[PDB]
Amino acid sequence: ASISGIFTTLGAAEAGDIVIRHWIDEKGIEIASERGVSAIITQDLRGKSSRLAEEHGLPVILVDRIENANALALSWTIERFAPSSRRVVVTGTNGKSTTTHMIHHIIETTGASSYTNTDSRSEFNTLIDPVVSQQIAEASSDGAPEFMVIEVSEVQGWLGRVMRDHARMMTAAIGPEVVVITNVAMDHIGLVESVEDVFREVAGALRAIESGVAVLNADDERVRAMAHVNPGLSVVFYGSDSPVRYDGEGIHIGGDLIIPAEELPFRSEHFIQNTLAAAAACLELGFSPEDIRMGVKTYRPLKRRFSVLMTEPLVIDDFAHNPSGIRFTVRSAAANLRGRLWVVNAIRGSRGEDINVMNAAALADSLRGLNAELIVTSSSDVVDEQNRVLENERRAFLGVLDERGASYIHVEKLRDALRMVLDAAKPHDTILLLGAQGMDPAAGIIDEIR
Repeated sequence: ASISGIFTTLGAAEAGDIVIRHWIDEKGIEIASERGVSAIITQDLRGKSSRLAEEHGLPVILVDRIENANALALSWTIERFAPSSRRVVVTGTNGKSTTTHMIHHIIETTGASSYTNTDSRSEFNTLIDPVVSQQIAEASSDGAPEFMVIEVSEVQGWLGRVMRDHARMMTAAIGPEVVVITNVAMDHIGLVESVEDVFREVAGALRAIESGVAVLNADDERVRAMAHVNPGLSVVFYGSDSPVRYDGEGIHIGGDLIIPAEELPFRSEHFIQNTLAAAAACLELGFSPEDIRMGVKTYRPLKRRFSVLMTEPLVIDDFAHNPSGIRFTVRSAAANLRGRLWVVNAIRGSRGEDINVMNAAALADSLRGLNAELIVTSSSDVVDEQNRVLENERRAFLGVLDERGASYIHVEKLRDALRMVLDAAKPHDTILLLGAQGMDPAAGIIDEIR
């Protein structure tokens, strides 16, 4: 067998490797020939790199769309390195990383081998980079893994130009036996404008395979509607009334109650819903409810997923960046509320006015009827230029809170906002920190303040 001549990114390339890259320039061609790459697959040769590659004797394949090249690179890598592995694809709007990470964990707890592309900062779930197929080759080097758990981004776009049927394309390249759908929610405005745009893209992952099991969410009206998308698939449900379900007693696998409420390591809506999805898929992979019970109790969450940073006052760090996420996180925070709720939310810099208006609206609704104070931050002191809050975005966000009459204060710096909330709060109060990149460095600042 051979473990060389594999598809890699330019940075990870070695002699004989095939670099796949959205675009390449004259400097890229130089680095490539220095490393001895066999060939380069790109969508764009910049300037005079086409003639420089000819001089270096480096073959270059120009493709109409790099996502198609990466999808083919992915199928060939799987057939070449792990064709017998059982694969699971996880897609939806929210909770893909948690569901995928929990399935990977339940399988690894069992003693079985598994590959996963997930991490807290899940950036390698796209067909713009050959990173997943590069990682699959690296994992299969000293033997192929029995299982693969792969998170597939429902919506993707390069140059803001949407890659139609990206989920279908990526799923078909993997060819999983199980496909897990989490939810259909609004996010990535520009790529999608309507909830039907999201529904069509998420449902495409089911059209990607002729046969297998579809693990669908009974608590989402749109995800439940996906049962009649691919009749060749056997459908399994999770959530309410379904075999895998949650209530006061706890998590019920089948007629029995496998995990009682107190045994649960975490209790948030996000954790619980994503755990039922992971459990449902694991039953289809032929795992016992005891293997699942053991996995769940041994589980360690991803960074900023309802992460408890402090006790008295309770400080929770959640990465809610969209409306349904924000609504869910606030409900989970309000559940064990003993005093005032202090919400520090970071405006999504350089993400357009539409997401910021939708989030501002969701924040206002979730907070009405609560003993709560809202501190909105620009985090200008801790963000890079790719996440800078623009004037029009700040005014759009604060406009919604003004129109609605939500009690708020805008604080430009994240460090000023975190100092402000820690002084104002009392031990029985709960501080909920929300956001994406703008709220990422809050855990680190809290350490410097305490």
